[PDB]
Order: sequence, then C-alpha cells, then structure tokens
Amino acid sequence: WTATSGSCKGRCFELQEVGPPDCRCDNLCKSYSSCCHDFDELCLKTARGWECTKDRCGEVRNEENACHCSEDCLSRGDCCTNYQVVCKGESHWVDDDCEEIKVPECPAGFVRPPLIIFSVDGFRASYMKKGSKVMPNIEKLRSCGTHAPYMRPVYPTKTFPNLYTLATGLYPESHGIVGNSMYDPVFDASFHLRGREKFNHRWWGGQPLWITATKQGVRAGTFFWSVSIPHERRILTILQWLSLPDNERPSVYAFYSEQPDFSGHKYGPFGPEMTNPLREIDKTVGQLMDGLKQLRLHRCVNVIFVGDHGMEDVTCDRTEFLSNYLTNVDDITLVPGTLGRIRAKSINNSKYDPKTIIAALTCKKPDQHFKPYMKQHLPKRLHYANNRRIEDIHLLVDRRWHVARKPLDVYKKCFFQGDHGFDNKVNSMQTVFVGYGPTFKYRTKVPPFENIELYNVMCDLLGLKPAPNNGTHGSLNHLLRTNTFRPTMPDEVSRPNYPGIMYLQSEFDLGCTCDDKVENKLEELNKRLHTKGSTKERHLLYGRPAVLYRTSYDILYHTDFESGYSEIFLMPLWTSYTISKQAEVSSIPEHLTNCVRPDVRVSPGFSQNCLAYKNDKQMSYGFLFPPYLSSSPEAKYDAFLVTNMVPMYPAFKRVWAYFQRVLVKKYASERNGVNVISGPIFDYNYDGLRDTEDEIKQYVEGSSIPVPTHYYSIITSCLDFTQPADKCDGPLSVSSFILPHRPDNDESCNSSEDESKWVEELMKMHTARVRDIEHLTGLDFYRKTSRSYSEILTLKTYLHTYESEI
Ligand SMILES: *[C@@H]1O[C@H](CO)[C@@H](O[C@@H]2O[C@H](CO)[C@@H](O[C@@H]3O[C@H](CO[C@H]4O[C@H](CO)[C@@H](O)[C@H](O[C@H]5O[C@H](CO)[C@@H](O)[C@H](O)[C@@H]5O[C@H]5O[C@H](CO)[C@@H](O)[C@H](O)[C@@H]5O)[C@@H]4O)[C@@H](O)[C@H](O[C@H]4O[C@H](CO)[C@@H](O)[C@H](O)[C@@H]4O[C@H]4O[C@H](CO)[C@@H](O)[C@H](O)[C@@H]4O)[C@@H]3O)[C@H](O)[C@H]2NC(C)=O)[C@H](O)[C@H]1NC(C)=O
Ligand SMILES: O=C(c1cnc(OCC(F)(F)F)c(C2CC2)c1)N1C[C@@H]2[C@H](C1)[C@H]1CN(C(=O)c3ccc4[nH]nnc4c3)C[C@@H]21
Ligand SMILES: [Ca+2]
Ligand SMILES: [Ca+2]
Ligand SMILES: [Cl-]
Ligand code: NA
Ligand code: NA
Ligand SMILES: [Zn+2]
Repeated sequence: WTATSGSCKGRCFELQEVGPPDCRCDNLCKSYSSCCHDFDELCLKTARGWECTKDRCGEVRNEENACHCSEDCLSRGDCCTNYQVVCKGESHWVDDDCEEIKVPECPAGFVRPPLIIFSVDGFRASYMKKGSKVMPNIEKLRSCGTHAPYMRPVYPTKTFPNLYTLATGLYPESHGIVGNSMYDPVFDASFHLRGREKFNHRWWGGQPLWITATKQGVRAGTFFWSVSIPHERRILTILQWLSLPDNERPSVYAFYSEQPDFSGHKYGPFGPEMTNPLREIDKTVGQLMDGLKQLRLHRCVNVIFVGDHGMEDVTCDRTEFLSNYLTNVDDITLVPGTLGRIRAKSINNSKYDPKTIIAALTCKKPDQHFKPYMKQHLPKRLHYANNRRIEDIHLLVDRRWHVARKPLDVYKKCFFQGDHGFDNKVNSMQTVFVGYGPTFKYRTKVPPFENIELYNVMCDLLGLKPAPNNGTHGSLNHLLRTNTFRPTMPDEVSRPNYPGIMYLQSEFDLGCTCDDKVENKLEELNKRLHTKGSTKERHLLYGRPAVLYRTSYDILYHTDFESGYSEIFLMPLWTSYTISKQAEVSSIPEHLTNCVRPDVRVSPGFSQNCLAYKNDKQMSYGFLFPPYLSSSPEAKYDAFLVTNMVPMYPAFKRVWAYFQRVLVKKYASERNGVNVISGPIFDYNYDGLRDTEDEIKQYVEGSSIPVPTHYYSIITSCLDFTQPADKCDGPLSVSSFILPHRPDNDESCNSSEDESKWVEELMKMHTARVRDIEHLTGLDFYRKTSRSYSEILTLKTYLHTYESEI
C-alpha cells in the first residue's frame, strides 16, 4: 500500500527515500507505483521546453516552466542549460578550445571534485570513430580527456550484468546478476525484465559504488531513473543537486541513456536510422557540459562516459532451433537468444540427462552456429560458472546468431535487426570509455581494458576504499593524473627448498625405465653448475614466481629450464624456460621414446611413478619442459625426469604435443625469442581459484597423483621485438592460455583432422590474462623486472584476444 495523498511540494527528486505508506518524490517512485498525486505537476514540468530563446532573457520567473531564463535562475540553480549562451553572450562548452585541467577548479565548499557517470546502453566502440562527425561534444571529451580505443564488457554482454559489474568491479558469477533473466533454485524465484521480483535486494550481491560511497561518508545522488523521465529532466535534476548546500550535496552522480541500444535492436548497429540517436546523446552531453560550465563546474567535475556493451547484426533468419537436434525438446527449459542456458523443465523428471543433451548438441551440423558446454568447461576468461543461477548446460552462440527452443517461439512471442550478449572478446560487443576531468590525464590514449577495473578507479576518484572486487587495483593508474593507488607486491608465503643430490637410483621403485646408461672433468664441472642454476638467468627472466599460500616445494635447476616442484601435488607448480629465435626443434630419439628417469634430488615418496600410468587405462602423461626443445642430446635427458612429468589424457596430448613441437618455435620466430612458464591448474569447484588438495576429484588410478583440470602457459617477450626476449630493456609483451584438460576433443569439431587445422583455434578460444592464472594457482609472476609495478599490473590484466582490428 501507498497512501499517495501526500505532496511533493519542496520534495521534487528528494535524495533519501520514504517508506510506504508515505508517498514518494524520488526519481524511482514511478517504477514503484508510489509517487505522490502531484509528482507530474510539480516535478515533471515541460512548459516551453528545454532551451532559452532570445525573448525569455530576464523574464519574470514563472514556476510552471520546465526551466528558467529569469535573472535569479543561476542562484536558484535552475536555468535551462543554454541560458548563459543565449542571454549572457557565452559560448557552448563544445566551442571552447580544450585547455589542460592541471588542478580542480571548484567553488568554495567543494571538498572533492564530484564524479558524473554518464552511461550509454549499447554504445558500440566503433561509434567513436564512425559517428565522430555527429558527436562534437563526445569527441571533445574523448580527444581532450583520457580515452581507450575500446573497453571489454563482461560475459554475457547483456545490460544488467554489465551495468552491475560497472557498479561493483565484480564478475556476474560473483555479483549474482548472471543474465537479464534468471532462476534461483534456492529461493525458488525468477528474475525478469518486467516485474517486481528484480526489485528484491536478494538478487544483488557485492557492494555497488553508491553503497560504498554512502558508508564512507561520501553522499550519492540516486543512480536510477524511471524510463518516462526524459533525458533533459535527468540532466536538470543532476545540475540542481549540484547547487544544493555543501552539507546536502552529493559527490557522485549517474546518468543513464537507453540509447543507442533501443534503436540498435530495431535497425542494427549501423542502420541509417542510427545517426539520429547518436546526435541526440551528443546533445544530452552538450547540455550537461553547458550546465556544468554555467555553474563554474566544468573544470572541477570528473566525467566518465562509459558504455555497457556493443551491438551486432542479428536477424530472425539467423536462428538455430533446439528442435532440430533434440527429440525431447519439451523436457527442457531454455533461456534463449545470444546465449543459451538449459535446465530440466521438471525436477521430478529422473529421465532428464545433461550428458545425452550435450551429445545431441555436439557438432551435429556442418556450419552449426552454437557450441554446447558444461559450464565448468567454458573458457576460464569468461569467469561464468560459480553461481547457482548459471545453468550446468550453456550454449556459446556465434556472433550474428540466435538460439531458440522451437520455431514457434520466434514467430509467436522479422522485427529485430540488432542484438548483443555474445562472447566478450567479440569486436561488435566492445564498448567505450572516456574520462575527462582534473583527476584524469590530458589528451591521453590508454590501451583497451576490462570494465571490471572501473570500480577501483571510481573509488580512487572519490577517495574511497573499494570493497573486495575482481579488478586489479593499480592496473589503471596510467589513466590518472593524481589519486593513484600505490600497491605493494604480495609477500611470498612459502619459501622454496633447494635440494641437492640426496637419493641413489636404486631407492626408487617407480616402474620407470630409461635407456640412459650410455656414458671428463671438462663436461662434468659444466653439468654440476647447470644443476646449481648456472643458466638460471637465461630461463628465469622475471624472477621466480612467489608462492602465496602455505605449501612445501623445491626449486629444481636444469640446463634448459627451471621448475618449482610441489611435494604436495607431485608435479611442478610452474616450469620456466626461454626459447630464443635461433633455437632448434629436434625429435625425441627412438631409444628414448618411453624414457622416464628418477630425480635424485627428490625422494621416491614425493615422486610420481610409471606403474600408475601403466595401470590407468584412461590416463597417459606429458612433460612441462618439452623434450623437443632440449639444447643438446645430453641436456635432453633432463626433460625425461619424473619431476618434469604431468598427467595427460591421450586426447589432450594431441593438443600439448602440437603446442610444444610446432607453436613454441613459431612464437619464438615471430616474437624474437619467448620465455615460457607452463604448469597445471586444479579448479574442480570451478571458482576461478586454486583448489586445495582436499578439493581434487580425480587421481591417476592407484596413486596420489592429482589430475589437473587445466594446463596454462604464460608466453613473454620484448614489446620492442628488435630486442631478443632475454635482453629486453623496456616494456614486455605477453600472451597466455588456460587449456582445459579434457579426455576428448569434442569441443573442436575438426579434431579428426591434422592438429594444424584445430589446435591453435582452440588455444585462442582459451586465451587468458596472467592474472586469471594467478587466481587459479596462487602464484605471483613478474616479481623481478626493471618495470614499474603499475605497468606490470596492466601487463597482468592484458588479454590477447585474436580479433582483428576494431
Ligand atoms: C572476484 O571477487 C570476489 C569478491 O572478493 C571473490 O569472491 C569472494 O571469495 C571468497 C572465497 O570464495 C568468499 O569468502 C567466503 O565468504 C563466505 C561468507 O561470505 C558472505 O559475506 C560476504 C561479505 O559481505 C558476501 O559478499 C557473500 O556474498 C555471497 O553470497 C551472497 C548470498 O548467497 C550473494 O548475494 C553474493 O552475490 C555472494 O555470492 C557469491 O559468492 C558466494 C561465496 O560466498 C558463492 O557461493 C556464490 O555462488 C556467489 O558467487 C556472503 O554473504 C564464507 O562462508 C566462506 O568461509 C568458508 O570457507 C573459509 C575458508 O577460508 C573457512 O574459514 C570457513 O570455515 C567457511 O567454511 C564453512 O562453509 C563451507 C562452505 O559452505 C563449508 O564447507 C565448511 O564446512 C564451513 O561451514 C568464505 O570465507 C567471498 O564471500 C566472496 N565474495 C563475493 C562477493 O563473491 C571472488 O573469488 C573473485 N573471483 C576471482 C576469480 O578472483
Ligand atoms: O536504471 C537502470 C540502471 C542504470 N544505471 C545503472 O548503473 C549505472 C552504473 F553502472 F554506472 F552504476 C544500473 C545498475 C545495474 C543496476 C541500472 N536501467 C533501466 C533499464 C536498464 C538499466 C535495465 C535493463 N532493462 C531493460 O528494459 C533492457 C534494456 C536494454 C536491453 N537490451 N536487451 N535487452 C534489454 C533490456 C530494464 C532496466
Ligand atoms: Ca545494455
Ligand atoms: Ca577452486
Ligand atoms: Cl540472459
Ligand atoms: Na595409461
Ligand atoms: Na572433435
Ligand atoms: Zn540491448
């Protein structure tokens, strides 16, 4: 109930909410069916429009007008945004040359530069260049402020997940808004676009910027606006809030445009009907900046112009129907569109089987435009698994396509020409970032980054301490003139042991054999030095990774590679080696095909054994440092140590072998040497975080050899490729992957063909940030470089995406 009999007189766009049954006058009352009877009349005036005309100047104040051109309007804080231009001979903000804002220039009483978050729905990254002629205001912000060529949204590239990620710095899986539509089995409730359930606080996890601000004593404008409140009125409301007395006035504001998303859906990303919405958004920005200039705030306020995702061409004729694949199409519930999520229609159906559903959707048609996954098998970079609202079965839909259950659903529920939601690496889904103000840099271009990073920065801009989030704080310092956050390296938790030769060959009973009994103080002093780490400055370029958790492990040195060998997991946590441009690929000699050698520095009890692999009919093994890249026939013996060995399904050995024999060399050629760090990842609960040993669900049969869910590699070289990887004087260049360790290659529909037609495509799909590997291993890389820590944090958040140019 709401007793809508109260009045909004003096309460228009009040900042604190009132609880029913008192009627409301805040910018969300419409949405709650709760405004006072007189809201429209007092708060939503329209009389005479939004602009001063020549014959309104000096007018007698008339309260019925949407905005005023009267002489007392500046003091009352309610002039039309163009007042000074029409009536006081002023120029528009867009006509003024930009001049660096070296320090905030604010009125007395302003404790901090305010922040205005101007968010635009569906604003595709390429609009910055392609629409540039019709967006003079936005282009001024862009070229005079700090901008990125594009910003990477989170997956799914939908509205609520992205807007709430902007607000919290969290992945949807952590914030809980995992789509525009959800079922929560624990609540037994559904979240929809239309309806009252989405208003319930229980959907919304983490801590959005407005709450963070409020708790730390920074006052926040109410972020949201009911759809019917026109853009011009939202702008005038923010500007009014900005005239409030010091003690009442918020420091952080939000504006949201439904455009250009709304039109994009109807007309496609580049439909000729798209020019007008872009003009209109530019006009709104024009008004904001003109209104800031009026109040002397245009060199005080930090402005963020930010989109949530792009927009792609998508028509009804590009729809895949699950009814062309499943016989049982009525036993399932599908969340449809640009992603698919499937669950059983009924919990009381024990004949429902996800395994047979996936198989029925796997590589069934030649140009099939989606790919089924169990959620834990999705590329780790999407971070889309660790929430009970995300269904076990997911469909990654090709760009430009939809997935639906039955044809009836499409024609009884073509209209649309645009949609979004696809993989967050897709170019058409990329969106925009611009920061403009005293705290942002002047005329600075920064590299693409992910929207999860912004929460931290907005906290920095307001002097706030961010709640724990998925950003890497300091990784965006290069956007800021001041307010940078100076992080320190996490402290190493476990120090390594440096074992010497401690065991005799005969103490080992591992069922391994090697034809290594083929036998000089010249070459014996040499190999001693190698085992003590003589070549370590070659193979370990950035220092050893720090172990950030309590464990027991050994550093092992070799001519060609160095490892951190875990006595707990019986394999290295990491293996580091450098391949120079000149390096030579060689084969495993015939006599050594099945060679595994005990490591006389590591006890039998902390070693794997060959018997368990023999007995395990499903599981074979591979090596972290590849035998193919051994620097000499004698050095090759090192690569067969039981301590370089890791469990691999024969299916995955196909991927691994090709990576080690063909791809490392190719990258070394193209990048002028590469440093490689490779290792296992255990993420059995798919939380993105290193599993503890009691979380492992699979061992090589008969043993305590744990089976990785994934294998990673981090591939570093010199950004200036005229310098060899091992002699780099400046910034680095990185790409990484986290390959799922699967018993089949069902993921790649081409896998019965030669590795050269599918392996690299799969690796690219599973591209990763070094930071993703950090979370998954509890390791901290790049500890010893000559680079600043902020620059290294940026490097660690880099994602190599393999999309062409935007
Ligand atoms: C990205 O960033 C985020 C944010 O930093 C990272 O997420 C954090 O990771 C931590 C480790 O997983 C986790 O810490 C746990 O907290 C548990 C209680 O937490 C509550 O309070 C916090 C703080 O206010 C709150 O944020 C939480 O909110 C979650 O849940 C609510 C309600 O369901 C949601 O609305 C909200 O969206 C959020 O959901 C997400 O997180 C939860 C995990 O908490 C997931 O289950 C969801 O799917 C969703 O993704 C909570 O309200 C606490 O119970 C844990 O403590 C257990 O384990 C520790 C080990 O140290 C041990 O000391 C304790 O004994 C305890 O064990 C007991 O419970 C076990 C399991 O039930 C049981 O086996 C035992 O026998 C014991 O009984 C733990 O400390 C932290 O909550 C989240 N925070 C967020 C916001 O998600 C995330 O990891 C980052 N991602 C990457 C890739 O880096
Ligand atoms: O009011 C906020 C808000 C505005 N700003 C916000 O945050 C700004 C900030 F991130 F900067 F903080 C947030 C936060 C998510 C809560 C919400 N809104 C109002 C609209 C839009 C965001 C939501 C999504 N809706 C839709 O109808 C919709 C829109 C486009 C679509 N394309 N395809 N399907 C679509 C469905 C309903 C809601
Ligand atoms: Ca959107
Ligand atoms: Ca885990
Ligand atoms: Cl969704
Ligand atoms: Na085997
Ligand atoms: Na296959
Ligand atoms: Zn949309």
